[PDB]
Parts: sequence; C-alpha cells; structure tokens
Amino acid sequence: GDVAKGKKTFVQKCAQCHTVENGGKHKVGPNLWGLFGRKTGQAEGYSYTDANKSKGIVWNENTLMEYLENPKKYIPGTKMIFAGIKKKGERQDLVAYLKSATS
Ligand code: HEC
Repeated sequence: GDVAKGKKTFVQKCAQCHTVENGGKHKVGPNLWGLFGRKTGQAEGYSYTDANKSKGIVWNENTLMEYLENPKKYIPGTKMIFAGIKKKGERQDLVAYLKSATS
C-alpha cells in the first residue's frame, strides 16, 4: 500500500542512483543497507568532510523526513545531487519506502 508508491518514486528519483540488496554494492551512493541504526558516516567506505557527518547525527524515522525535506538546509552541502521532495504526500511515502525495502 503506500510503500507501493515509495518504490514508484523510488524507481523515479532514488532508483537509478542507489543499489538496494544486501551490500547491492556502491556506484554513486553507497549501498543504503539498513537506514535504521547509524549516525552519518561509517557505512563501508565514505569520502567527504563536512556533510553527512559535519553536523554529525543519527538515521531515524524523523531525520529521514528531515532529509527527505530537501537537502538544502540539513546537513546543507551533501554531495548527492537532489532537487526536492518537499511535499507531505511523496515525503511521508518515502519515509515508508526505506522502512519496508531497507530492513
Ligand atoms: C530518492 C529520493 C533518494 C533517496 C531517498 C536517497 N538518496 Fe541519496 N544519496 C546520494 C548520495 C551521493 C549520498 C551519499 C553521498 C553524499 O550525499 O555525501 C546519498 C546518500 C543518501 C543517503 C545517505 C545514507 C547514509 O548516510 O549513509 C540517503 C538516506 C539517501 N541518499 C536517500 C546521492 C543520491 C542520488 C544520485 C543522484 C539520488 C538521485 C539519490 N541520492 C536519491 C536518493
């Protein structure tokens, strides 16, 4: 159900870039393994200084709305090229997308 729609948006803006299976393997964004337990940083090879870290943090139910918001204002300076996602509809659904596919 509304996790269907996350992967739809997932093949539309998150799909072609991240991998997704067990360590899928990097290629632009590392594997996004299991959002649920980790702070920003340390995931199997990183790269980069402030951003992601800098701010330094936690992946949690929130903070992915936090990010999901728009990568401009928030760890503001992430090297991931993104436009937006600044809507309740698509932004809610994402946060379900990562809790059904990631774990
Ligand atoms: C669909 C909207 C995408 C979602 C959801 C995520 N990304 Fe990305 N993303 C990209 C990069 C390069 C990073 C790592 C590099 C850097 O910004 O410092 C990421 C990282 C994430 C993270 C990071 C998780 C962690 O800390 O380990 C999350 C939660 C995640 N992204 C969500 C780059 C790209 C990207 C390429 C163009 C696309 C289109 C997306 N990201 C899309 C999503």
